[PDB]
Amino acid sequence: MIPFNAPPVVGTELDYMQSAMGSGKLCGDGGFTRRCQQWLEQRFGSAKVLLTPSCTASLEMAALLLDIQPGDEVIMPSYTFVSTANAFVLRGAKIVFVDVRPDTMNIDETLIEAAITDKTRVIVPVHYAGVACEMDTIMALAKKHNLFVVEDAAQGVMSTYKGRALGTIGHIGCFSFHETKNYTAGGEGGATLINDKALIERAEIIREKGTNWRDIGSSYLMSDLQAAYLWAQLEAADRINQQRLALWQNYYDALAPLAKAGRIELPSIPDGCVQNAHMFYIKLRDIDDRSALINFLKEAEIMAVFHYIPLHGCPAGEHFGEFHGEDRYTTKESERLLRLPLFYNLSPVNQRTVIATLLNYF
Amino acid sequence: PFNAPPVVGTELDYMQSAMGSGKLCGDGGFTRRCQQWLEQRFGSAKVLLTPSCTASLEMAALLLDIQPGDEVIMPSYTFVSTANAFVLRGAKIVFVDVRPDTMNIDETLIEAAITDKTRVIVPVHYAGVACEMDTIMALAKKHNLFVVEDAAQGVMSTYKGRALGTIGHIGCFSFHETKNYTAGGEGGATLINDKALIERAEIIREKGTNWRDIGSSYLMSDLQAAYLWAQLEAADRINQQRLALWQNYYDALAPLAKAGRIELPSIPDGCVQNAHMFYIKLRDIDDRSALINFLKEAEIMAVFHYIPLHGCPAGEHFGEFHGEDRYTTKESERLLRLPLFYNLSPVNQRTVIATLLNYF
Repeated sequence: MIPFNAPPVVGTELDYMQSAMGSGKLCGDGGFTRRCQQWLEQRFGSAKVLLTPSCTASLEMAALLLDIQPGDEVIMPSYTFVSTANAFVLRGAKIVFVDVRPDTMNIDETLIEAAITDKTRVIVPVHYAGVACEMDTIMALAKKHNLFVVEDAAQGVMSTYKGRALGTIGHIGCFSFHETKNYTAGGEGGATLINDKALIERAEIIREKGTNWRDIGSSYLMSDLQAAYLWAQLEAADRINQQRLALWQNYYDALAPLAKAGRIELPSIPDGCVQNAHMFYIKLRDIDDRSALINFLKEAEIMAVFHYIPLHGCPAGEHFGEFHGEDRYTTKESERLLRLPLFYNLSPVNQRTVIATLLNYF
Repeated sequence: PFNAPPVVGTELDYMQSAMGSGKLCGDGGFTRRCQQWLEQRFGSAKVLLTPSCTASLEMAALLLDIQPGDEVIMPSYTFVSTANAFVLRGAKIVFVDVRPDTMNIDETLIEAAITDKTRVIVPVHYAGVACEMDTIMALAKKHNLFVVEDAAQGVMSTYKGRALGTIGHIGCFSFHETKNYTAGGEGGATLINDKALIERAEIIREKGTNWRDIGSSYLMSDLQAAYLWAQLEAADRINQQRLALWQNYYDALAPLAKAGRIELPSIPDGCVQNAHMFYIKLRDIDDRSALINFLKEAEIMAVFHYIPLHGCPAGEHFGEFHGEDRYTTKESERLLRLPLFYNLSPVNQRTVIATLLNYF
């Protein structure tokens, strides 16, 4: 069967992992760890980058870094991963959900200010599908109300917004290194980006409980074995990105006649935003047309899957959070979004099979 | 070298297997296998692997629904994560002095610190040596307290037949390179012995339904699991070899211990260790630092252990020491950990002993 995703295989991961084993150091904060850190810092322009076991932990570290007390309201979309909210709820924060914009499925930068209260301190924007949000409106809103901006660029690796890299535009940035991402770091991984220099000294403390105790913290240490796996794929960062971009536009150029026919809808990439081709989604009227395609693709041995059940609709989202405004584009558009098979090791032969099955359905 | 990460020689073979499967993320193939291995071998109801023991400790505090104000009893002579994991839930830490023979929490000094706010007592198995669990379990049962086992060093070691980590409601394993089983450098394991705590355990490890409830990503990569699975395969071989090297230390350092010059580790009846470390107790902080500096001159790396948390600026802020600090501070400043690991050649072990006896 043709899966929806397969972990990035450069073919050099095995060689770099033997260097970590040969060095005799496999624990966190080792050699290849700091090398991946130096890589991300200079390439993206961030002041400091620390590697975590997961993007979830990075988000948890951020909520711990900004010193969140129970009662603090954090604004975020409900069309995101559960880790985005749970990381802040753990600190006692209440979540204020805001509807998304139907073109990019990102948080509407115009509806944010209405959700701001005296209890609000943090706003965490999610760069869905690698497509950056309107940062030149959000950062101004933060500046206007003295708020912190934590970027959830879990899918925004090798993505930029008007030049600047994602995870860099904001006080804190969070990268993901799961096997379902552009760079897998051995299956599990994450990265905390500390762009604000005034948050660095404490970030080092909470990274290793107390000054590597002085204060609370955790063990946000990713093994050096995983580091070597990541460093191997950062070496082919431009090769991986360009290949995924090639496979991405192949989907777009073949589904464009259907989009211009009004049958389906294609992803929108705003001016100034450069994606990384993390995923390719389409829109199918309702939830019955999407399922009809899902079952159709499954019959052709092709794996397709939707994305993100709205957090505000979940029973735990009704307890720790609240959807401000009108649920206009969040729930509806989520039930029609379908993700197509897209990964680095995807052969062009199989992609033609997927596309042929799509056009066959329509 | 004080410690070198355990190398069986078959780690590479099992990692290629994980890579060939096209799945390296958490809860993968080798993840289940490691969890199945630990459950049968030790007798645990449910074992879940974590990125670290610290994560497991935090997962434990989140599992028992620790609210701000709740008191947690533990020795101050423990790793920072043992206390830091509970403070994250807003708990207050109540430190209890140790017993000088095993450096474990004194089972007789615990009950004097129990209040109405006390909810969890977390014992720490030092050097793989078990705490007096029969007394501790009877304590908790009487005062309705949870027992979270911090067996970060007690893996493969037992207490009166029962493996450490399975004696109490929640246990915690560590898989660091400085431990007996490294799991690719980082790794941990939460042991859910209480069956009534199993259902909520799997939820908080994967946020919800596998949202539904608070939780985190306590998932460890299948790459590390593949590394760990190779280590658990040769569990007996590693254990016995480390136990062999441990006996060589005790046999040679016994005359000094009987002379009164130093003090060797004490192992209570019914307690079987796993030889995580061989500590000698000098006379003071000056005698220890003198040996450390002497061994360093002979290019031999020795090291002490963590400083009592109740003296640290965070411990006096987030916790309180109950009773008189009679042994914790003093014994900590005279304890010295000798070089000990699985790949320690017989040639280099004698060299250390030759340097030790030469100092005395």
